[PDB]
Amino acid sequence: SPMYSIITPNILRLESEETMVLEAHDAQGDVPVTVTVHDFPGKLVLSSEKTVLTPATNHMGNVTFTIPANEFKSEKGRNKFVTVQATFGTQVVEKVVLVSLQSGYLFIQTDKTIYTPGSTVLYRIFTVNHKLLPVGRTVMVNIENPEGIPVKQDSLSSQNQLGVLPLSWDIPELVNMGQWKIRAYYENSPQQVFSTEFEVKEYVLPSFEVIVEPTEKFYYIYNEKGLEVTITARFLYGKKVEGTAFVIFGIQDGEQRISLPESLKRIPIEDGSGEVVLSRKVLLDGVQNPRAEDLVGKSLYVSATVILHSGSDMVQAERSGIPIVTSPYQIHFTKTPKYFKPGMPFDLMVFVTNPDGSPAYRVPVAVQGEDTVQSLTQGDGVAKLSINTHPSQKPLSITVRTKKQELSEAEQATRTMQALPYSTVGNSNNYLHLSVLRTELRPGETLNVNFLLRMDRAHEAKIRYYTYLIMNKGRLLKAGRQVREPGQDLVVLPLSITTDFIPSFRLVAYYTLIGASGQREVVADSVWVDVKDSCVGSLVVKSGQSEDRQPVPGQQMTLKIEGDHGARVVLVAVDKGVFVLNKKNKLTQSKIWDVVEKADIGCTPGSGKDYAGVFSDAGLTFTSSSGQQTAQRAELQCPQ
Amino acid sequence: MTEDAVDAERLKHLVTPSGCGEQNMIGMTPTVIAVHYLDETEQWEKFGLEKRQGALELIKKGYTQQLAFRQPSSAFAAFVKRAPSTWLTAYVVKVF
Ligand SMILES: *[C@@H]1O[C@H](CO)[C@@H](O)[C@H](O)[C@H]1NC(C)=O
Repeated sequence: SPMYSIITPNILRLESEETMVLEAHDAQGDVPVTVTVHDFPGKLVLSSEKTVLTPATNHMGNVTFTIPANEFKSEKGRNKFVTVQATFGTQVVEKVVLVSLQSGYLFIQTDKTIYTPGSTVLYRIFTVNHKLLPVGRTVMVNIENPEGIPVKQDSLSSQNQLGVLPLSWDIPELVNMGQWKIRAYYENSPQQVFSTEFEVKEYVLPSFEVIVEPTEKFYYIYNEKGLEVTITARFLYGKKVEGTAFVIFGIQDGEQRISLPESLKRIPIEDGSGEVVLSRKVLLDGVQNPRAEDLVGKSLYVSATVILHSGSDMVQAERSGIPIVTSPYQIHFTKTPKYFKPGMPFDLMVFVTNPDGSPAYRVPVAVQGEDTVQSLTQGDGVAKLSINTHPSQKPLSITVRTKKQELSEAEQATRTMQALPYSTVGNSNNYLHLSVLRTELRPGETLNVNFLLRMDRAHEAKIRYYTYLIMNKGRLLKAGRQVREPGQDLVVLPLSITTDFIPSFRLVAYYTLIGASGQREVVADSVWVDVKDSCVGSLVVKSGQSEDRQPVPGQQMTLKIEGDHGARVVLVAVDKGVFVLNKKNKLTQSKIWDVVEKADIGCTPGSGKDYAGVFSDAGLTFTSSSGQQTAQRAELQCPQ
Repeated sequence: MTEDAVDAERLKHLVTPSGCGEQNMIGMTPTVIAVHYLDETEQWEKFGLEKRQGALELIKKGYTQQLAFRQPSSAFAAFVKRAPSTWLTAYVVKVF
């Protein structure tokens, strides 16, 4: 009784290439296959892209199609579904999948970050699709007042513009101040909107940047020395500043800011560096709660005002978010799988972070039990830990604690997790572990997964291959077999990681046997791998000259751009005084990758309650003619 | 200014077609009206996405059976030998 399976992304998209991997396990001879998609309910958006399966490919194929968007725009407030009904020879299998309206991203770039009234606004609107490629679509833009009333409306097409839409606006003279907003959204999907904020203010450009970085990015509550903050001031163009600097400290809880009257100090800066300390007596007396412990959680904030001895220019710089904490580390379980397998290593990805949020570097972690295990964090703040598991059904209570030296035991950071066992089909004890290296992988270097297996010797001849899939950015990227000769128990599959795998790929896998009374079963696994976040291509700007540095104003210089052939670059030069005055709402690769990762369908970093759970966690939909099919999804976001 | 429709949580009891023409009508009418109501109210998200295909298959089977049971004069009755019934023909017209 051969099976026929369809594996498709859990939520479909409009006007994009969506892949549906087709397998026919234990099938003899060629089988025609036709895939048709119909609207749900009712009945034919597309019925094209049929295929012929051959044993030359080991009976595996993929059918890619792009569903037209039309019936789709009539109703949007309630989720809409489509039915993917495919016929394998004379056997028909169908599955209802959700369809989203999101079709691409709009990254808005404004040249400056603060404008004065009577000055023109120059901004661009990049148009890219889910795969980060230029697309031709129609956009709408509305520029909002501080109160939120549109002031300008426009419609543009990205056709033949290579995904860049330069635009303009001349700010009216009589306008309200404060944050403005620019909201742009694709014309087909008006319920998803992207935005940026630019500030209209009365300003004249400053002359020098003031940096306040405390010695530690926190304040120990029991430290008797007080907060140690260093104020440094350098001119814009690279010279040291002489002046006098006022500073002040306060306690920032929730949204109310209270200042410390006994804290303002004048600390003259010589050679552009000054240091002031907030004695703990001041901190305790300023607040009305003498209990020092009850002050934890609240954040300090440093407001530094610098004036030159000329007295001609004044600049303000503020560093907030200095958390008052009793422990310098915060242990997170965001990346650790929440489900494990009996009798396998259970790789823990602990994420040791500083109290502010930045990743921690070179900190030893340990497990409270079996203290013989100890590790040390990598560059990105993830420490690989391995805990062997007894073959038992009881939930495993894993607690991890930081064991840094020269830190008192009443001062480390602790955390606890509950991990539940993978549940087989009818207690058959047929699992699959998929061991792998997880590090700051760079594109190009290979990876060796370990298709580890565990099953009784009575059924070691039925399994001869391992199917695997690779999610990335929301669509299947690669899908192939992995042959394994019977009698072999570990299989290493070399994976060629190109630059196309940025930033993460959710490798899955499965096999299929018949056992017990002769009922079909499926066993799956998942792995989340984090790749270093950089371009899929490469671009960098440097200077043509190799001599006679510090160009004088009015002098030609040549800047060299080393970009990929055929590409198009867009340039902008901003005075650094603007960033001194307001450094928020910039654009960089980090935010682009954050936005792309925030839209991934998968919603758990690997493993699951069982095979249906594993597939839904990955963001897939595995249905078969026999009946073993994944659970239905009808919500855009997985539960928090 | 509107009244919320039934959540259809308890409408799960709504039968495979079988029997003669009258029994086939008895089978199809509740299932057909239930699927029509669910389509109108757009509440398939919670009643269960999979059951609609089975409902369509069974109603199509019943429709094909009654198409086979149609008299040569385009008449619907309990039996082909039995005289056609006007009420049965009108009900079949309404169902179609
Ligand atoms: C199916 O996936 C393979 C992966 O190597 C790819 O080469 C092929 O183009 C895909 N099929 C289609 C129709 O795109």
